[PDB]
Amino acid sequence: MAIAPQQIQERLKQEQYQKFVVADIGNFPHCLAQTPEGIASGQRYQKYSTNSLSRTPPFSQWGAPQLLTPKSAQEYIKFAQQRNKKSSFKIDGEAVRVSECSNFAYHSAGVLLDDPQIRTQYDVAVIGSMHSNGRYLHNITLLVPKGSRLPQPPQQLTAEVFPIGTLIVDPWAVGMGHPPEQALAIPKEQFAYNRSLFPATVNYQSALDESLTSTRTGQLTPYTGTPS
Amino acid sequence: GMVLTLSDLEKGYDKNLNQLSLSFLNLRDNDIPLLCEFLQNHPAITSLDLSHNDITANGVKLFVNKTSVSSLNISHNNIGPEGAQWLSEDNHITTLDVSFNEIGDEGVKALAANAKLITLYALYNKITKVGAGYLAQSNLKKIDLCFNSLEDEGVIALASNINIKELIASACDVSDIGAIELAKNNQLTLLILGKNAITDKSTLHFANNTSLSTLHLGSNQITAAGKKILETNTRITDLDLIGNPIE
Repeated sequence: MAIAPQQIQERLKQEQYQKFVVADIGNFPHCLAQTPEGIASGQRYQKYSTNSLSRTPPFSQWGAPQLLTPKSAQEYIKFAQQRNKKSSFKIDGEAVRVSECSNFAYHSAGVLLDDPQIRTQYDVAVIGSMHSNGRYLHNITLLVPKGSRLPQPPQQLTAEVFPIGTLIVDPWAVGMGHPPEQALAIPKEQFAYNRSLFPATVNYQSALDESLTSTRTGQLTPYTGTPS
Repeated sequence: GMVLTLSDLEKGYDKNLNQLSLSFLNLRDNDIPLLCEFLQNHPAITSLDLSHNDITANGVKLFVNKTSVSSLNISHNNIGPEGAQWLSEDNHITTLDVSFNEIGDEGVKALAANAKLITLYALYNKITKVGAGYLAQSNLKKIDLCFNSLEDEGVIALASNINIKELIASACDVSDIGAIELAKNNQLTLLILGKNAITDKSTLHFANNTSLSTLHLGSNQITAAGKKILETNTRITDLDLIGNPIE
């Protein structure tokens, strides 16, 4: 049962990434989108920032960059699992989930890797994008159709070797207020940060992950239900 | 042109704010004449958002000095160094966003020489310490330079610019060397230096700063000791340290 890109997008929409506390709004205020969702995310950050519970675990560490890219599928799925679990911290009665531009892509990677149909149609990749003088400032999750390989560091991923049918998943962009059509399971041409996509470095490839086959699916529950 | 339509223009026309927003429409250079015609027909529109399109330097040439637009967002296009050079010739623009356009040091060289500019957003533009040198001589009151490898030499130059009141420079390869010189600055009222390599070594200088009321130092290397020092400065009403290895 082939899953459509829209069905993949709707799955990611269920995670309500726009409801996250985006912790590096304090670092990159100008990355807030000119949308209702961007306006709301800015307000949610302000309240979070001035709330003492933000300086308690695991929220405090959730805001901290995780520089080491996870090399096992299970870690990604665990990342999504732990981010979604209920907590006592609420902002105006709202569960608090926290991420940033380096770790946000890990959540989506987990969600995507946890679907049995995704794993047969797509390889999952996590890349460092937004290249600046040897550093890659923005992590992104890729859905690569099966059987297309990606360059391994120090080789860079470029437009020329970007596999046809690759879908981009950037929940950080959604946290910042971009609509799903610009960030969740879409071709690069529709991607909000297409202008900083290449060059990129590929830090994780599910196709090179030998623990993948032993890694199970269907561990996660969609954070919300679909409206009718 | 071949993409922009009258329907796009009227849906993008916010008559309450006198603002025209045309982001994500894949507009090209050839669409600029129609755009300017519409703006000339509605002179009250002085704020324009052209972000996330496919405009090049040629499109800028078709736009500049056509309208009374004073606030322009043309981020996430492809205008390059020459596009920035041309914008620097515009006689109405005072607030400009050219982020994500690969304008480079040469692009910023022109913009920094434009005394009309009050506010410049130029995130991710391959701006280096050389470009920061140019901006250090500008009359800009606010600059946002996130995702540009300015390095210490870069922000040290910027720190000498007496005109800048607000500086945003997160993920700019700034260490304690650069941060300390920015701390010594007596004009900045807002400074954001997230995602850099700043440590507790800078914090005494920020504690003794007398100008800042906003200071964001998230996702650096600051510890609880640095936090304690920073919190002695009560002039800073907005202090952000999220993401530092505190406690």
